[PDB]
Amino acid sequence: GFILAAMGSAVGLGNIWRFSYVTGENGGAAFLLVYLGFIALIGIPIVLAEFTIGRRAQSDAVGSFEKLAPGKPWKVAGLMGVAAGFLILSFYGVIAGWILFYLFNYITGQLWSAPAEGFGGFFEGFIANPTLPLFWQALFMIATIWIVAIGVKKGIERSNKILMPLLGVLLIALAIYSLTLGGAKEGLAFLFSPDWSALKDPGVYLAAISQAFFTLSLGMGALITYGSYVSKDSRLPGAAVSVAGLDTAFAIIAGIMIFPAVFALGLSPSGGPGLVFVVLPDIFDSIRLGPIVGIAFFILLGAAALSSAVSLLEVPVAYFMRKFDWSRKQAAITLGVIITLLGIPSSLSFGVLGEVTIIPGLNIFDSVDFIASSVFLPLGGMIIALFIGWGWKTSDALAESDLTDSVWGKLWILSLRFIAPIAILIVFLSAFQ
Ligand SMILES: CCCCCCC/C=C\CCCCCC(=O)OC[C@@H](O)CO
Ligand SMILES: CCCCCCC/C=C\CCCCCC(=O)OC[C@@H](O)CO
Ligand SMILES: CCCCCCC/C=C\CCCCCC(=O)OC[C@H](O)CO
Ligand SMILES: N[C@@H](Cc1c[nH]c2ccccc12)C(=O)O
Ligand code: NA
Ligand code: NA
Repeated sequence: GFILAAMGSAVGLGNIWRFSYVTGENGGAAFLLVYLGFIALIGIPIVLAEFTIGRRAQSDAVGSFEKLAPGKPWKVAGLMGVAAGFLILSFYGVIAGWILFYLFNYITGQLWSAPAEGFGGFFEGFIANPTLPLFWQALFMIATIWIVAIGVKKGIERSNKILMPLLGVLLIALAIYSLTLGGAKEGLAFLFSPDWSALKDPGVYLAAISQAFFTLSLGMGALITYGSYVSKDSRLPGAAVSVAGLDTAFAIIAGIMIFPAVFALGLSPSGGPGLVFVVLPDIFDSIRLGPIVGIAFFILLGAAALSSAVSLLEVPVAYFMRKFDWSRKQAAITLGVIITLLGIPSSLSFGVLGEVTIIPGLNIFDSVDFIASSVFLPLGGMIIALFIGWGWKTSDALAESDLTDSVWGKLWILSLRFIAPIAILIVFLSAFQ
């Protein structure tokens, strides 16, 4: 039921866009290994943790901590999630803006054939433009603010009820097609033959733990909100697995679509954020009716991004209504404008503001992404796990998580109580050296 809504949030640009350029510049299979290891040992338990919290509390993220734990400082994760909601959405609307621009050019037929400067140069010229991405960012943000304020979200999960299975099938089709382009052995080995020297590098673990929290909509309390509006019929840990498995499925299939085509096109896997925006247009170009494939793919991906951005904007909006007694439309608009303003310099980091560094060695886009995804999400996720692991009580924890008198229940508690917090902790200390 409402578990589909959680998948609507989980599956988005993190599965196709982010997963690609993070996996690419981090070795590939070695990264993927750690990534898959984190979803299992850290991801799924914490996803189940957020479901458990919301379902008992029957409230929003930050409100859940106060109801379950009045006055206790456990709510610092919820507050940290609010800040992450601002940061992540700020640049998320920028990448989603890129999708709408690419959608437009397939509608006008400008991307049907390769431009004079090539698809790479086309994307370069677009993001180097100071004001052209800003329009499409605003256009996407306005649509997000619109849906959140009006509260019309059944336009959204009737969408991910049809459009998301369509996205999955399309990706499966494109993944198979990409393997025929002549870079299959190079692509699969990159993705599934681990380089053990990369496991020497602590930064790989931090990138994997970041992608894990990002792709699962985890660490900021977005899933806590979904869990509150889940009836008690529903076995939560099956939901947590199904959510994690489906999202993992979307990402891995996307990798099989991208990287074989990357080596086929003779591109670098460490290309950057615009990797997919260079590969896909040429794949579609190799297809005779590829413009139609292109139009369909960016309509579907845009839908997935929209349903994820609504999920993102909801976290600060729901908070500001609980704390400052704002109306839904007021909160959505005000925060919407602020977040969009916050996204402008981030979008300019691909152009005239490329020289600016905030985090040492990282531009504005990478800095915001770092602070939100590599710091806030796993730190907040740690606190959430610690909350159930130590702050809760096993009897209540297992009761809500539908894992009473089970071996999985003890295994789940063990994850949240030690294995997950220590793993995130170890990654932190090793990375910050
Ligand atoms: C809703 C029904 C199923 C979905 C659509 C069915 C098509 C799925 C996969 C088709 C992939 C075709 C790949 C093979 C191919 O055409 O190779 C051509 C070759 O010349 C290109 O290098
Ligand atoms: C009922 C249909 C719904 C619309 C869904 C979107 C359509 C997806 C793909 C359109 C047709 C693709 C055909 C493949 C193709 O043109 O390959 C030919 C070329 O590569 C070889 O000569
Ligand atoms: C109907 C969408 C409204 C978007 C405009 C909101 C203004 C605030 C921030 C976005 C700034 C971008 C507007 C300028 C613009 O149209 O650029 C177009 C391209 O540069 C065309 O070459
Ligand atoms: N999971 C989504 C992005 C997302 C939506 N809500 C979130 C909350 C927290 C972290 C990430 C998200 C994606 O992969 O595209
Ligand atoms: Na995802
Ligand atoms: Na989505």
